[PDB]
Amino acid sequence: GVPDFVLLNQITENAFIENLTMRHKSDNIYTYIGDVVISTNPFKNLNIYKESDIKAYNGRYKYEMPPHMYALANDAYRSMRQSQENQCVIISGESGAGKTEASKKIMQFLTFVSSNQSPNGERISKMLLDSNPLLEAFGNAKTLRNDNSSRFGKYMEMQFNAVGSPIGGKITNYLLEKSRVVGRTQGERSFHIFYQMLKGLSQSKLDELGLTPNAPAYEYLKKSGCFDVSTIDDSGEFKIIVKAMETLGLKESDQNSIWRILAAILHIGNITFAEAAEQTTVKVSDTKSLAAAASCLKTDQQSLSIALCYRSVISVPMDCNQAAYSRDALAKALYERLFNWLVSKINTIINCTTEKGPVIGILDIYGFEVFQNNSFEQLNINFCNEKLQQLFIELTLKSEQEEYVREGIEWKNIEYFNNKPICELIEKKPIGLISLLDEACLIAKSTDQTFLDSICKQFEKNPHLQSYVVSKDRSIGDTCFRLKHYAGDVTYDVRGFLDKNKDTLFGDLISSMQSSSDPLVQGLFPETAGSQFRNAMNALITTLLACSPHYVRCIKSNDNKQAGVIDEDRVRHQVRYLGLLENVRVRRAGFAGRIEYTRFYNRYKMLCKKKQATELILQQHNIDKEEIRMGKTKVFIRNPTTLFYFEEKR
Ligand SMILES: Nc1ncnc2c1ncn2[C@@H]1O[C@H](COP(=O)(O)OP(=O)(O)O)[C@@H](O)[C@H]1O
Ligand code: VO4
Ligand SMILES: [Mg+2]
Repeated sequence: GVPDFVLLNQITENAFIENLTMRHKSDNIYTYIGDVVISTNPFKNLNIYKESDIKAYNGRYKYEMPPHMYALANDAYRSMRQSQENQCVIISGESGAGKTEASKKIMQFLTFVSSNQSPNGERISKMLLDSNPLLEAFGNAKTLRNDNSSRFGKYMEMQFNAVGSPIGGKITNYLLEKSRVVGRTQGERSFHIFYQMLKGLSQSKLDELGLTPNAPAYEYLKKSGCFDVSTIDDSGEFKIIVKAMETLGLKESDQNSIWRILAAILHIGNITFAEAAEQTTVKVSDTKSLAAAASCLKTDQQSLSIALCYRSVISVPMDCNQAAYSRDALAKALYERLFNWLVSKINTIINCTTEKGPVIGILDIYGFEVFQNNSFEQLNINFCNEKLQQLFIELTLKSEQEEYVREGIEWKNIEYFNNKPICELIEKKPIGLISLLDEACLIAKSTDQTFLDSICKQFEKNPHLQSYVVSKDRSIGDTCFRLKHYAGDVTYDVRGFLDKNKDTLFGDLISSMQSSSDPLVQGLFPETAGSQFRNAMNALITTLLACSPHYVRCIKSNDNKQAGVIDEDRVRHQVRYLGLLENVRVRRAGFAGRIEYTRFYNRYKMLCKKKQATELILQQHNIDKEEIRMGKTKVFIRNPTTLFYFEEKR
């Protein structure tokens, strides 16, 4: 087809899709838009990620070779080495577009050209890489959109020294979908590790844990009714994780310490409750499970039981519902903590505190998703994709253009459709979705329903937000509300939004765990999830705006994981809401590089005959000014080549 869309004959959305479909059908996943990498999920292995390929793109310039993920990594690395500044790769795409795999191809590259033979160098490399399979086991799950699906945001920072060697790395994780442990969409599956452990551990360790090799045997796992995935090999996979556990310094001592907690969560899920017609209170039925759970958690079986059936020196009995609620709340707290622990545990072996040096961050977040029923989790994941989208725009389209005028470079303002910072605004500060939901949590009387009314009244005079009430549209359920995201409309069900945002665990349950003798358990137990995630995101965004950007934009080829197939409409939608066309457009009318003035002077003199300098150097080198415009403080050079010229002459 045609690499880099700026070279499209006729710059039109249709042309764009035609070119993209053409490439994809012939296994040409990658295409450029000038430094930006556009990739289309192949849904099958393409033998193009071999070390030889790594060697092929290493050092080379973007034009010397076919568009490839590596060219981006190579630029990021070289730039870091050169300017000695921090780089960051922001990868975007819906769920299943292929962000997780791309972020790994990027590391593979860096963690290789970066080392050499240096066994020490490639040693830590081995560690940074093994961290992926490890976290993937506890943070990924098979949703309906993706068999792998990352259920947590991740920002991986590659640490190098001035010389350019891998010295370490630190991982930053974002709000995990812990609710997936106790309940999920039928057809879907819980976190991998659970299934893999059940088919990986020896019948010995299994019995010591009170477990039976069979997912159906457990409540939490049985619910969604799905225990296998043609795509995944649980048994064989578990062996990999365990290797990784050791490569990261988690001997069979730690491994077992972890296994217990997972086994405990599994047992907790089988605890049933009965009407304790004795006073009336509620009591545990499937006692043996309650025994096994307390057995693994290494705590007093009784204290536990009492924590599940009463509140708090005064103990108020609770119904079969509040009991089941607390049961699930406990399981969720355990996993969330265990996961957060696991990352810091890794960060301990990987994060270099000694040396200080340049860093290359890689962003891998949960992509935009829409299901039959969307709840609190989806709102956050999507909100997070909204922010990321807002960032691309602020950089890639708004920023670049806004300069062209500010410098005074005759510019035909190319209007990038939706600016979308309005979908953020509708959910961050005073009088915003999560801010209302937050403040509504304070009023001990309000309920999910009363909250919906706030939103519906406070807004709906504001686009992006609809409801059956105001916009008399039956599509919106009676307990739901429509949100017009940048990537399409989504309908959230307010049910459970309060207790989800409250995110509370009663002291009785906490104390019942602290009372554990297992060093790990008690280790796990030594401001609304919403407002908190809101901070994490704003923090993340300010840090990404402190590095040199490199963009990768993944496009989901189709919703059936079909290799070599394009979903015309579906892909056309993405291409549109992403603003890729308004990119090729800008890239055209615009100029390749806009090198500042004083930076040209104190750099390109030798070529020159002995902002005044700027001009002189060009005139004495002949270059159609229809290729360069003089700015108030920066110079502009339309095409790449007419810039390679000067630089290839040094
Ligand atoms: N480059 C690729 N080569 C082979 N399979 C791929 C590639 N990119 C994505 N996939 C397939 O798509 C699935 C989903 O990709 P993934 O990276 O997990 O998406 P995301 O991170 O955006 O949810 C993968 O686990 C894999 O089966
Ligand atoms: O399914 V993915 O976009 O990792 O979330
Ligand atoms: Mg993923």
